Amino acid sequence: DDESSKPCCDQCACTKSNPPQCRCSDMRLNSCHSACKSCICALSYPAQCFCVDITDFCYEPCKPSEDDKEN
Repeated sequence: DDESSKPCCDQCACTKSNPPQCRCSDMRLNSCHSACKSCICALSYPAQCFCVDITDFCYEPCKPSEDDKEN
């Protein structure tokens, strides 16, 4: 964890593998950012983007908060 540009998320989807895989921030009807690995994008209307980046825990949704649930 460095700056506040931590890779956040919005959508979450995992698959049963070994170990399991987990791609979050799957689709977005706009554009991604520089917080993923490599995002594919269609600069055509309706704009579209995808993050082929995958992890093993699904980053939490965006807009964190210690009031909700974060120990």
